[PDB]
Amino acid sequence: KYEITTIHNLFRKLTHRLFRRNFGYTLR
Amino acid sequence: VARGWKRKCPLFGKGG
Repeated sequence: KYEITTIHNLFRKLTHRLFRRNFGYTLR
Repeated sequence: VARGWKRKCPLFGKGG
């Protein structure tokens, strides 16, 4: 469930916030 | 803006 977050990262047009809000907030 | 692939070691690593 990460491949979709890494492939979308190259899509500036595609709004991706689950990479920092979901796969990033984990830091906290 | 990539923090889910640079921090997620155990997750993106084998967690999948």
